[PDB]
This record gives sequence, C-alpha cells and structure tokens, in this order.
Amino acid sequence: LGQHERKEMLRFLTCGNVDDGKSTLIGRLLHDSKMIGDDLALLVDGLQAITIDVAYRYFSTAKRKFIIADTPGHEQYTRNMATGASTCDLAIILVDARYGVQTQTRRHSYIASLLGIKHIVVAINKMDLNGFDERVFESIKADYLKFAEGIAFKPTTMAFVPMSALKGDNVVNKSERSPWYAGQSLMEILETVEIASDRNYTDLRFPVQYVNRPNLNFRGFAGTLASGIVHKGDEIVVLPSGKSSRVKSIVTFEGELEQAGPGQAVTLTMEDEIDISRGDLLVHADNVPQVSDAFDAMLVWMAEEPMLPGKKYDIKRATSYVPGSIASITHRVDVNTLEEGPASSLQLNEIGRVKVSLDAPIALDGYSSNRTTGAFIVIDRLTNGTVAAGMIIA
Amino acid sequence: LVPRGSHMVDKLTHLKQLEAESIHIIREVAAEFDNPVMLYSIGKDSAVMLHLARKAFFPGKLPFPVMHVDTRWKFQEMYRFRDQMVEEMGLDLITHINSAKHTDIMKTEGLKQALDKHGFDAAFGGARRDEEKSRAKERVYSFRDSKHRWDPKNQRPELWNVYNGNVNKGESIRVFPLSNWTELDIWQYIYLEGIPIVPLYFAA
Ligand SMILES: Nc1ncnc2c1ncn2[C@@H]1O[C@H](COP(=O)(O)OP(=O)(O)OP(O)(O)=S)[C@@H](O)[C@H]1O
Ligand SMILES: Nc1nc2c(ncn2[C@@H]2O[C@H](COP(=O)(O)OP(=O)(O)O)[C@@H](O)[C@H]2O)c(=O)[nH]1
Ligand SMILES: [Mg+2]
Ligand code: NA
Repeated sequence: LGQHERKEMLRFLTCGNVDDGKSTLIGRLLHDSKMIGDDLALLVDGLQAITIDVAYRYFSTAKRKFIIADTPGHEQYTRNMATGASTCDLAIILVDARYGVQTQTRRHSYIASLLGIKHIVVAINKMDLNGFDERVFESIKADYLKFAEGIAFKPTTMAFVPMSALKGDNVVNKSERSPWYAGQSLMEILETVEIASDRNYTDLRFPVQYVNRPNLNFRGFAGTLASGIVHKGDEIVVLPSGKSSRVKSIVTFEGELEQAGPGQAVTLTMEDEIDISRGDLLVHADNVPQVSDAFDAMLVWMAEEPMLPGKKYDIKRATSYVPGSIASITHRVDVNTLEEGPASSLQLNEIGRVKVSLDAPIALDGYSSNRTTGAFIVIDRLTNGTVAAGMIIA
Repeated sequence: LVPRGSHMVDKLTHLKQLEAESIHIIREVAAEFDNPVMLYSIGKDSAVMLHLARKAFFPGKLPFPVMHVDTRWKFQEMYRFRDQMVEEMGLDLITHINSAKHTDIMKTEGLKQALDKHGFDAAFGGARRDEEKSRAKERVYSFRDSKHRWDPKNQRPELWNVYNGNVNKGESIRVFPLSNWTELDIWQYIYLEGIPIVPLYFAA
C-alpha cells in the first residue's frame, strides 16, 4: 500500500533443460518475494507438475512487477521460446555448474539475442555442489563470453551469478558462501536493471491502428507509439505515401496531451484533412525511414507445414497488412551450431535469412533499430494460422 | 539535430503500461472483427475492462454492444448497480436469459446461445491468467469454430503485440484484454481510477 502504486514492469524469460533447476528457481523467486514454513515445497511441486504454449507466471515486489515467460528447453520447443522471447526484456540463461555451457545454452542464447533481448543473466546453478569453487565459475563465465564474442552478441547488460536455487544462495539475498563474488544477486538485478531499453525516444513511429470517426467533424487516428516522442504541432508524414501534415492534438481519455512517448495508447488529430488509413505509419518529416516492398529478414518458422519460396502468404507487420511471398532463402541457421547453410525450404522450428517481397511497399526499420516496425508475422492465406515470426534486417 | 530524450516524458508505470497494452488489444479486435461484444458481468474485473474500452475509443462511444448473461438471480445490489450504469453512460446493454447444473445451463449455454442470436464473431472476456493455474498457457485470442468448440491446432502463437484475427465465416474468438493483470493490479487500478464498484467486497 502507498508504494505499490508506482512500479515498473519487467518481463523475463527462463531458459534451460531438464534438471537444471528452473522449477526450483522460479519457485524460490515466487516464494521469497512474498516473505516481505515449507509451504516453497508445494510451490516447487506444482511447477514440477506438441504444443505452442508458453507458461506465463506472475509475481511482484515493492520495486517492480514481474512476468515470467516459461518454456521448455528442448529443440522441439524453439518456436515456443521464440514466442516468449518476443516480449521479454531479460533472459535468465540457466546452466548446471558441473556441465557448463552446452548446446542448449548456445541455442537459448541465440534465440534470446535474435528476439532483441537486451539483458541476459547467466545463472550458474548448483554451485553448492562444487563447494562454491571460484575456478568453476570463472571457467564457465569465460567460455560463455567466448561464445558470445562469436555471435556479435552484445546486449546492454550481461551478468554472471553463482547461485544455488535449492539453498537460496545469491538468489534473493547475497551469499556468505561466495566471498569472492562482488556482483549483485538475482532479484537485485531483476529489480534494478534499467528498462530504458525501448531506446526509441529518438525516432517517432506511429502505426495507425484505428480510424475513429465518431461524428462528421472529429477524425482521429488511434494507435500505440512504437517509438519516439510526438508533440502537439509536430510536422509529420505518412510512409505509405510521403504526404505531410501538422499534429493538431493528442487525444486520450484523460484529456489532451502536449506530448506522448513510446508505449502510450493515444489518438492523433491532424491540421489538414490528409488521407490516412489503418496500416500507414506516421513519422517525423525530418526523420523518415526507408519505404520499400522488398527486404531481408530473419524467419523463425513455426508451422508443421514447410515454407516454400514463391508461395503467397500474408505479411502482418504491426498494423500494416500486405500479402506477399519469400523470394529466396539466403541461408538457414542451424540452431545448435550457429552457422549458415543453404536451403530451399524451412521446416518447423527452423530459422533462416530470407528475401521478402510484398505486393505493395511498407515503411520499414531493422528489428535491431525498432522492435515494433521491424517485427512481423507470416500468415497462411488458406488456413489463417500464424506460421512464422519475422524480423527485418536493415 | 539532437533527438528527444526520455527525461521529457513521464516514464510508464506498470498500470499505465498494462492500460495501454489492453487498450491496444481492444482496438485491434474492433479494427478486425465485424460484430464484437464486451461480455460484462456485474463484477470487478469486467468493470476494469469496460473502463479500458471507454479509454480505447474516446471521444467516441463503444463501437460494440455490451452483454450480460443473466442467470435466475444474482445479488440484488448488482442489478441496481448495473441498471444505473446503463442510464448514466448512455450504454447499449443486452441481457440474455433462457452450482454444478445451474452454471452449465444458464451461463455456459446462455452465453453460447446469446452469441448465435446476434451473430457476434468476437467476445471480450475479463478473465485473468493468474486466476486459475491452467490459465497460464492461455492466449489473448481464443479461437472457436462454427459449432463453438475449441481446437488446439486452430490456436495461434501470439508474438509481440501483433495479433492474428483472420477468421473464417461462422468462426468466432474469445479475447482477454486483462490476461496480464493480477488481482493486485485490478484493485490498484480500481482505486486510482475511482471506478464505481458493487458495495460487496468479496469476489462475486
Ligand atoms: N454472466 C455474465 N455475463 C457477461 N459476462 C460474464 C458473465 N460471467 C462472466 N463474464 C465475463 O467473464 C469474466 C469472468 O468473470 P469473473 O472471473 O467472475 O470476473 P468478474 O465477474 O468481472 O469479477 P468478480 O466475480 O467480482 S472476481 C468477466 O470479466 C466477465 O466479463
Ligand atoms: N544441489 C542443488 N540442487 C538443485 C539446485 N537446483 C535444483 N536442484 C535439484 O535438482 C532437481 C531438479 O530440479 P528442478 O527445478 O525440478 O529442475 P527442472 O527440471 O529444470 O525444473 C531437484 O531435486 C532440485 O532440488 C541447486 O542449485 N543445487
Ligand atoms: Mg463474478
Ligand atoms: Na474474475
């Protein structure tokens, strides 16, 4: 009460294989966040007790709100981890202290990095078993960093925590079992990591979602700010066509705002009767992204049915909906080994660089520049299913 | 020219972020579906959802009607609250009427029958993922077929805040705007927004 009114929201992903200790870890987190008595036991039990499913877990502190995205670590559930990773701010890459970096460690890291997770914490678990051997910790940290170096995997924060999910060491409170550890505990990271990772305060992207026309004289353009800051009187342009207008008003239920930032559900009114439909992007006139009908992209294929170049699909970017096809597959990335390989097909759970072609041009951004306007889904025209997750390279 | 910084706008708190995310979902459905309905209980979660729906369309009214699946009888203070709510907001409320047996015939079948009579293809439910254990693997969009059943392969992965609403003729969905909210989030939202609530303070 009182302090719980102004908190942030952090979504984080949990990555690891059978018996790494993630049911124990999650159970420990969900439990010790409530202790401001082994009930923990029943929590861990419940969590231990072919699907597209992602498990979403909820808990909070006084500092912030947490959503845990839980997904199994087996290759077969890559699409599942991809789905979960898409909204996450941070990933907990969980390793067993005796085994160190494995193929699943490499695979989960790639998926997290691919889906734009800017914060990873390597949770080196079961350190209680090796007697909190610093040598083991340093060994695992170094060869994970060596792996990270060979991906250009440069997230904004990378932390290595020696812990015991079972015993609680460095999970919530710092451990006396590791005097050689100067870093912060998990939870201390989870509460303090800056989530100004939505870097896009610099470039306005407003995907037009809904044309609100209540009466004949109010014409509003509703949606969510993907990036940048819009200000009353800003000179904007739509990116379908290139034509310009000035922002008359920023309209919300609370009233009229002078400015609005990323992640805000607003409605924009315009000074000129400019023609704006759902699917168009509204942008700053002095800062305009490329507009094209062809682009490179990473694809996470997630349908049982294979992907065939030339076959018509529907591309839903954000609010931009345009039919098209993949012209060619540049390569398919083997998720286990992280190397390029030629292909003429993409199977279930497969990832590759593709050449995309659309029937009409959209405004575009590299997914690494913009998490919204660089992200898209591939939709089958006959089955209506969401068959692939796409992220633009530019 | 130097770009604008975050120090200019008030940073998104958890409730504001949840608010925006739920507004976005409501707008998408409205944007893609012909005949949506907001399934409105007379309870606390549906009150938050209805408040979100208003925020989603200001200064317009709801482009969709609101529905209440009426049983034999609920608390007397609920009927009186909801009746006044319709008159005080110029709302379009549809009532429908035709705990093991009771709930099955009146709610489950009633709601099923209500959707068919009007021809709705999308339905807003205020259910939350933290309310029951199973809800953890639930998605925002829940795809139902013509005869109304749920099929696993017809369900679609929900990637960012991009949602796939492509549906066939006679097929309908269930939308859960509040799925990311917790019990604490809702009350905290009710308190800060001053959302009117039924005098009884125990989950209806
Ligand atoms: N009889 C009904 N008529 C219309 N919508 C309903 C009905 N029952 C449930 N719903 C919808 O389905 C969701 C599930 O209901 P509940 O879990 O009981 O939440 P609530 O009734 O809004 O709040 P409570 O009961 O005070 S915790 C609600 O958000 C309603 O929008
Ligand atoms: N000694 C030790 N045991 C652990 C640790 N974490 C988990 N375990 C044990 O490993 C077993 C499997 O853990 P679990 O959380 O179910 O792994 P999961 O399959 O990833 O969910 C259980 O008996 C746990 O008690 C740890 O840090 N140290
Ligand atoms: Mg109720
Ligand atoms: Na409820």
